[PDB]
Amino acid sequence: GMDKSAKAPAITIFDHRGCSRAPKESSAKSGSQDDEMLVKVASTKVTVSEDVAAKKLQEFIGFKEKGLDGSV
Amino acid sequence: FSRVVSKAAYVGGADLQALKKFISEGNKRLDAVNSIVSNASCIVSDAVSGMICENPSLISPSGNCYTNRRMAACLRDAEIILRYVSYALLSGDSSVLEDRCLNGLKETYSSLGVPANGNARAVSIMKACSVAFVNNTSTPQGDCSGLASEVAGYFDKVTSAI
Amino acid sequence: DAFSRVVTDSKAAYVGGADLQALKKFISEGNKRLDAVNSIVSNASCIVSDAVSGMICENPSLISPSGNCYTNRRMAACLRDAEIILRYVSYALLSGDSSVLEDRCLNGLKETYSSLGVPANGNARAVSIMKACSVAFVNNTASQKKLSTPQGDCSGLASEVAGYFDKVTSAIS
Amino acid sequence: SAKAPVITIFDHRGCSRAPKEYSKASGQDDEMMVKAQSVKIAVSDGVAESVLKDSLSVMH
Ligand SMILES: *C(=C)C1=C(C)C(=O)N/C1=C\c1[nH]c(/C=C2\N=C(C[C@H]3NC(=O)C(C=C)=C3C)C(C)=C2CCC(=O)O)c(CCC(=O)O)c1C
Ligand SMILES: *C(=C)C1=C(C)C(=O)N/C1=C\c1[nH]c(/C=C2\N=C(C[C@H]3NC(=O)C(C=C)=C3C)C(C)=C2CCC(=O)O)c(CCC(=O)O)c1C
Ligand SMILES: *C(=C)C1=C(C)[C@@H](Cc2[nH]c(/C=C3N=C(/C=C4\NC(=O)[C@H](C)[C@H]4[C@@H](*)C)C(C)=C\3CCC(=O)O)c(CCC(=O)O)c2C)NC1=O
Ligand SMILES: *C(=C)C1=C(C)[C@@H](Cc2[nH]c(/C=C3N=C(/C=C4\NC(=O)[C@H](C)[C@H]4[C@@H](*)C)C(C)=C\3CCC(=O)O)c(CCC(=O)O)c2C)NC1=O
Ligand SMILES: *[C@@H](C)[C@H]1/C(=C/C2=NC(=C\c3[nH]c(C[C@H]4NC(=O)C(C=C)=C4C)c(C)c3CCC(=O)O)/C(CCC(=O)O)=C2C)NC(=O)[C@@H]1C
Ligand SMILES: *[C@@H](C)[C@H]1/C(=C/C2=NC(=C\c3[nH]c(C[C@H]4NC(=O)C(C=C)=C4C)c(C)c3CCC(=O)O)/C(CCC(=O)O)=C2C)NC(=O)[C@@H]1C
Ligand SMILES: *[C@H](C)[C@H]1/C(=C/C2=NC(=C\c3[nH]c(C[C@H]4NC(=O)C(C=C)=C4C)c(C)c3CCC(=O)O)/C(CCC(=O)O)=C2C)NC(=O)[C@@H]1C
Ligand SMILES: *[C@H](C)[C@H]1/C(=C/C2=NC(=C\c3[nH]c(C[C@H]4NC(=O)C(C=C)=C4C)c(C)c3CCC(=O)O)/C(CCC(=O)O)=C2C)NC(=O)[C@@H]1C
Repeated sequence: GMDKSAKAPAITIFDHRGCSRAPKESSAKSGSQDDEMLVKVASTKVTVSEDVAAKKLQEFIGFKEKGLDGSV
Repeated sequence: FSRVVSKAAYVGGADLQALKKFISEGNKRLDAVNSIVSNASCIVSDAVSGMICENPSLISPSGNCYTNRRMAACLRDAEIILRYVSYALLSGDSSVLEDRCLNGLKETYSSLGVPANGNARAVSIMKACSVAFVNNTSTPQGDCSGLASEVAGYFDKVTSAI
Repeated sequence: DAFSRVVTDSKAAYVGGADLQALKKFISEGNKRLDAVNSIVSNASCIVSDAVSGMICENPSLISPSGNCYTNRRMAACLRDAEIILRYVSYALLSGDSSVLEDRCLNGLKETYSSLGVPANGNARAVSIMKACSVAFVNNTASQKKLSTPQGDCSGLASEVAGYFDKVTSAIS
Repeated sequence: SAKAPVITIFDHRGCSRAPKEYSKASGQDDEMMVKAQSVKIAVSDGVAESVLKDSLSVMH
C-alpha cells in the first residue's frame, strides 16, 4: 500500500560511452561498451521547497503563457 | 531492482548486459526512461501549471494549491507519480506502481480534499509529455512507439486509480 | 521613476489601469513588449536550468571535482547568477533600454568572475543558450490553438532582446 | 545583495477576481496589470540536485 512516506524511485541513466571519467560504481565487467553505461536506482523522499513552490506560483499566476508545447 | 523500493542500486557492466537480456528492448527502454527522467522537472511544472491555468481557483484562497505548503506538496506528488511511472517503464510492469504508489491513494486524497479533476488534468499532461519524449515529438532514430504506449498505459493506470 | 526605486528596498510597484495604458503609449509596441516579457519570465526556471545544463553537457568537466560548478553550493550559485542575468535582461526588455542592466549587473561583473575563476567560455555558452531560448519564445511560431498570444510579427522585439544578451556576453567575457 | 526584478504580467481580461492592488481606463486595460518587484534571487539545494541529476543523464 501507499505508505504516505513521500519516497519515490529516482532513476539516473548514464549512457557515458567514451567518457574519460572511469566507471567505479558497478562491479561486474562484461568487456563490452556496457561497461561504460549504468542504470542507477534509489528510493528517495521527494520534497519541493516552499521557496520553489513560491517561484512556481509566480510563473503560474499569469494564467496565460506556457512553454512551446501544449494546447491552450 | 526491488531492494531499493537505503543503499542505492548500481547496475552496469555485466549486470546491465544481463538486465537488458531480461527485459523487452533494453537499450530503447533505457533511452525512453532517460528522456523522461531527465525532463522530469519541466514535466512536473508544466503539468501543474497547465492544471492551474485551466482552473485558476486552485490557487485562490479556497483552492487546494493555495499557500506554499500546498503548492509544494502538489508539485511533490506530481513528481512522485512521475518517478513511480518511470520505474514502471524501467521494469516493464506496473506492480510496484500500483501497489506502493496507487493502492490507497484515492481515499487519501478524498480525506484531504485534493480535487479529482485537477489531478486528472495534471496526470494527463504528464502523460502527453512522456509520450512526446519517448516518441521524440540524442539517440539513434527509429521506432519507440511500443515503449510509448507502455508508459501511456502506466499513466492510464494512475488515472483509473485516483 | 516609479520603476527606478524598484530596481535600486522591498516594497513592490504596481502599474495597471490608466497608468498601464499610458505606459504602453510611452514604450514601443507596448502590447507585444508585454507579451514578450511575460513569455520570458513565465519560463524563467526552464530557461535557466536548460542553459546551465547545456553548458554542462557540452563541457562535463564543469561538474568534475575540479570544475567550477562542482558541489551543490557552486551549482546553486551558477543557477542563481544565470537567473539574475535573465531577470535583468527581462527588465531591460520591459523598459526598452539597457541602462539598469549595464549599470547594476554588468558593471564589474567581468572582474568579479575573473577573481572567482568563473570560466568565461562556460558563462558565454550559458548566456548564449538563454539568448536562444528568449528569441525562440518571442518569435514563437506555434499554432494559434497552442499560442498564448495573437499571431503577428515580433522579430523586432526578438532582435532587441538579442541585443541585450549580446551586451551581457560582451561585458562578461 | 543578489536581488533581481521579478515581473508578473496579468492579462486577466474576463477574470472574475476583482482588481484591488492598483485611475481606471474605461476599457479592458482595467482588467490587466504589470507588477514588478526587487526580489532576492535564491536557488535551493534540491533544484541544484535535480539540475545535476538531469545534466548527468543527457551527457555522453
Ligand atoms: C564523461 C561523461 C565525463 C567527463 C569527460 C568528465 O569530466 N566527467 C564525466 C562524467 C562524470 N561522472 C560523474 C559521476 C558518476 N558517474 C556515474 C556513472 C558511471 N559509473 C559507472 O560505473 C558506469 C558504468 C559501469 C557509469 C556510466 C555515477 C554513478 C556517478 C556518481 C554520481 C551519481 O549521481 O550517482 C561526475 C560527477 C563528479 C565525479 O564524481 O567525478 C562527472 C563529472
Ligand atoms: C481570474 C483569472 C481568477 C479566477 C477565476 C480565480 O479563481 N482566481 C483568479 C485570479 C487570481 N488572482 C490572484 C492574485 C493577484 N492578482 C493580482 C493582479 C491584479 N491586481 C490588480 O490590481 C489588477 C488590475 C489592475 C490585476 C489584474 C495580484 C497583484 C495578486 C496578488 C498576488 C501577486 O502575485 O502579487 C490569485 C492568487 C490568490 C488571490 O490573491 O486571490 C488568483 C487565484
Ligand atoms: C497553462 C497556461 C498551460 C500550460 C502550462 C500548458 C501545459 C500543457 N503542456 C502540454 C504538453 C506538453 N508539455 C510538454 C513539456 C515540455 N516540452 C519541452 O520541450 C520541455 C522540456 C517540457 C517543459 C515545458 C510536452 C513535451 C508536451 C506534449 C507535446 C505536445 O503537446 O506537442 C499540454 C497538452 C496536454 C494534453 O495534450 O492533454 C498542456 C495542457 N498549456 C497550458 O494551457
Ligand atoms: C545538453 C546535452 C543539451 C541541452 C540541455 C540542450 C540545451 C539547449 N537548448 C537550446 C535551445 C532552446 N531551449 C529552449 C527551452 C525550452 N523550450 C520549452 O518549451 C521550455 C519551456 C524550455 C525549457 C526546456 C528553447 C525555447 C530553445 C530555443 C529553440 C531552439 O531549438 O534553439 C539549445 C540551442 C542554443 C543555441 O542554438 O545556441 C541548446 C544547446 N541541448 C543540449 O545539447
Ligand atoms: C526510443 C526510446 C528512442 C530511440 C532509441 C533507440 N536506441 C537505440 C539503441 C541504443 N540505445 C543505447 C543506449 C541505452 N543502452 C544503455 O545501456 C543505456 C544506459 C544504461 C542507454 C541509454 C544503446 C547502447 C543502443 C544500441 C546502439 C548503440 O550501440 O548505440 C535504438 C536502435 C534500435 C535497437 O537498438 O533496438 C533506438 C531506436 N530512438 C528513437 O527514435 C526514439 C526517440
Ligand atoms: C510577440 C511578443 C508575440 C505577439 C504578440 C502580439 N500581441 C498582440 C496584441 C495584444 N497583446 C495583449 C496582451 C498584452 N497587453 C497588456 O496590457 C498585457 C498585460 C498587462 C499584455 C500581456 C493585448 C491586450 C493585445 C491586443 C489584442 C487583444 O486584446 O488580444 C498582437 C496584435 C498586434 C498589435 O497589437 O500590434 C501581437 C502581434 N504575436 C506573436 O506572434 C508573437 C509570439
Ligand atoms: C498536486 C498535483 C495535487 C495536490 C496534492 C497534494 N497532496 C497533498 C498531500 C499528500 N499527498 C500524499 C500522497 C503522497 N505521499 C506519498 O508518500 C505518496 C507515494 C508514496 C504520495 C503520492 C499524502 C500522503 C499527503 C498528506 C501528507 C503529506 O503531505 O505528507 C497536499 C497537501 C494537502 C494539505 O495539507 O492541504 C496537496 C496539496 N493538490 C492539488 O490540488 C493537486 C491536484
Ligand atoms: C554559472 C552560470 C557560472 C558560475 C557561477 C558562479 N558564480 C559564483 C559566485 C558569484 N557570482 C556573483 C555575481 C552575481 N551576484 C550579483 O549580485 C550579480 C548581479 C547583480 C551577479 C551576477 C558574485 C557576486 C559571486 C560571489 C559571492 C556569492 O557567492 O554570492 C560562484 C561561486 C564561486 C565560488 O564559490 O568560488 C559560481 C560557481 N560558475 C560556472 O562555472 C558557470 C559559468
